[PDB]
Amino acid sequence: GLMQFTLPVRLCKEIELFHFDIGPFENMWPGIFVYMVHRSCGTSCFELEKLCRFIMSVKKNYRRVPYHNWKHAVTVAHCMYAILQNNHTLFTDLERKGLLIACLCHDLDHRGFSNSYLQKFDHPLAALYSTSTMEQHHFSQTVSILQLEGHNIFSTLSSSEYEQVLEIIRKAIIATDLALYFGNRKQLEEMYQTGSLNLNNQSHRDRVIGLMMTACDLCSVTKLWPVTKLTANDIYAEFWAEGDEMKKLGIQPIPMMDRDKKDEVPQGQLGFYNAVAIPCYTTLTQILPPTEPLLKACRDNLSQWEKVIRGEE
Ligand SMILES: O=C(N[C@@H]1CCN(c2ccccn2)C1)c1nc(C2CC2)ccc1Nc1cncnc1
Ligand SMILES: [Mg+2]
Ligand SMILES: [Zn+2]
Repeated sequence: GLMQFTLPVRLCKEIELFHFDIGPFENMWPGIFVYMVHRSCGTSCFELEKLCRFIMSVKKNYRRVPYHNWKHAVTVAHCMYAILQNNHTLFTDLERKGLLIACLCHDLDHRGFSNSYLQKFDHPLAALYSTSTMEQHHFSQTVSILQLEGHNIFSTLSSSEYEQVLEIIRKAIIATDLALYFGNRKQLEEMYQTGSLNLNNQSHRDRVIGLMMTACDLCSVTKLWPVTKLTANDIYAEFWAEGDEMKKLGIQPIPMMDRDKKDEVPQGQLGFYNAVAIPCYTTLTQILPPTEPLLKACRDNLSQWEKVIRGEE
């Protein structure tokens, strides 16, 4: 109860900003995450003995892959923290609780491969879940860690409060399947443009929480350029691994995943910002106007990729 986590001044101040980078020191991330649960939720939401043991089980079930790692888990949890703070009153007490856990858990036990490479490889997880293959695996993995003796952070919730929170988490986690982002955003654009959009409509919140999860999941494009540029290296380390695996199944992989086609990266970043990132954050600022900074940073990084092509860095 009477324990606070207190970060250093620079972190204390930088963490409130959308663009915050959680730094290269693995052994502070668990504390940065608690810091965010207490400031976002209450020093009450969870018992610190339970939360810590949940965090270190979650850390342990991420894998040492180039991008879909523990670092990303917590990066994506901080973007949700930033969204939750600058929209204090739009979100229920349960939703703040669920969504930060959601974010921390959203890529649990990823192996560095797309839902696509699972199906072409005929991995068992592709027989168990026909679509959002990894994302259903990640939710399953979260339900599993919550059920370890001593790990149920949600134990001090009514039967009903409990079922709501695992259902927020479930949908949140499914929504980080980029294949369900496209339809979800078209609907939300249409719903705020035609004015029908209703945040008391539970099914409409669902869509809005889904957008946030794509926004938080993609939040690596919203960072300062050096951060975004060095994160891009890690993201293509996985994509190119996957490409090599595709090639060993005797399948020419898409250019995104072909390490021969490095030359095509800047133009591939271009389409990705235009086709996915700008629309994501555009729609998200339209619906939660204090999220504007993510659109402005994303815009800025687009311009930085425009400069790489023009042959100026
Ligand atoms: O970059 C992404 N996609 C584009 C799509 C065409 N493309 C090409 C195409 C040809 C050659 C080279 N690249 C690359 C991208 N994709 C995803 C999921 C969709 C899997 C998540 C993040 C991404 N970006 C990113 C992440 N973290 C920091 N910075 C950026
Ligand atoms: Mg994922
Ligand atoms: Zn992710």
